[PDB]
Amino acid sequence: TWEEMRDKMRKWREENSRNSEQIVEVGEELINEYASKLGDDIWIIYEQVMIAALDYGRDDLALFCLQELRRQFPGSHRVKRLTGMRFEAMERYDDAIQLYDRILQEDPTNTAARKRKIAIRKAQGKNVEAIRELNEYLEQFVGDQEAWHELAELYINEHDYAKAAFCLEELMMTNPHNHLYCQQYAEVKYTQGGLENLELSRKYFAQALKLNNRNMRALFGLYMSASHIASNPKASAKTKKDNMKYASWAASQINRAYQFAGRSAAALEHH
Amino acid sequence: GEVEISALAYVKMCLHAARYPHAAVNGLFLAPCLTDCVPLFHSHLALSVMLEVALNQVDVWGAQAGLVVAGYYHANAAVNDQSPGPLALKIAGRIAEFFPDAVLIMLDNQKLVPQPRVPPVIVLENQGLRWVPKDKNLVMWRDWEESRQMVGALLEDRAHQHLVDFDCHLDDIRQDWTNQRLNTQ
Repeated sequence: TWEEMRDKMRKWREENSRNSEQIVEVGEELINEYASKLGDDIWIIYEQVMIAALDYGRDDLALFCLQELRRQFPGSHRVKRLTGMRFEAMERYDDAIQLYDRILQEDPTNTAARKRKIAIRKAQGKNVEAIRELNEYLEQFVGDQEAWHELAELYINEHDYAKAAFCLEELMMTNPHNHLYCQQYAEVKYTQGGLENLELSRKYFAQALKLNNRNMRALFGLYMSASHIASNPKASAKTKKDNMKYASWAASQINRAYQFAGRSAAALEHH
Repeated sequence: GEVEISALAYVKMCLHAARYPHAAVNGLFLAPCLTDCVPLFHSHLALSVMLEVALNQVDVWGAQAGLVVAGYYHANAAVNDQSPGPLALKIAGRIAEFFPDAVLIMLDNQKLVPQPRVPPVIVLENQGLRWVPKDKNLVMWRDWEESRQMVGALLEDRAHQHLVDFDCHLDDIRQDWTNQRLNTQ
């Protein structure tokens, strides 16, 4: 047992390293020349090597590690995860969907598997199927906030802004002090466009900003919504004049943000 | 007519798509010949407010550097799809309003890490409200061979993880979306 090698694999797992080259290099050496010595760490190392082998293009090695793990832990959720990772890396997307489907059959609220199915459907260009599947899920598990957020993003990608806005309303109603959902709701309403949507967008950009005074996206949105309102003929002179005030307030806040940023960046470059 | 894509523009575009694999990414090309590149977004590309902010910042940054926004690049998330969706056409069409000869570049972000023999890109031009692919003979490269190898070596050095797009800049406005650490030279 070369301690230098076994412990390097430990700290790489503990620190979640991305050096797939070195992990394959030391791990393969450990599997082939020191397996009798690895004792309790053998199966994690097998799993570590498989993952890095997939990313480094050593599918011979990945398959060997996978077959050994399947033999030691038959039926296990974690080997399924690795099997799914391998199918994805080989772009065997249909086989991957089949695997993630029976994980979610055993655990409908499995977040990792649902998240993998969504990524696969985007790779497949089947965003529309992904939207239908997320809807079916949310009808039965309406409490799943992260799944509402995933659906919001799918609708934005498909340019279905009213449906995305509806999804973000669930997130705002369950997280009324979360600045991000207010900000994204505002961006969606701004994109839907029109004066009424623009006034709405200004207000939620203002709420996001009040919820987190350092959200640059909220600050720019407030400026941009307010400036368009102030130039829209449909608006009252009361609404216009009020938004001109919002916009040069936002503009000076923007003006100040960049100066503090620029002064901070020069204290950083001067070590 | 002809368009010459510079090494720097191609590299930064590739580094962008490589920092966010499996995601759609987009960006802009600048020209005084596509000489530079501003990586834009890697998420929620179809929302218009920060895109509006980005277009204005790069316009005036360009105007002071003697450059104009001359193109737009876009990598689809779908792996078999290199064809411009409605968002790509909308943005490219708007850019052609201020620059009639603007180019729309579809990037195959699946053919990056092993840099292919031929550029993994389709260049389209504006032909009366429609975007149509350019005759391949009209697309020129400033040392294509050298641009291939530097992307390979820089990806090997994890350089793409130092690449800043406008999304990154919005998270933290001290980040330089001009990427002035263009130490590729």
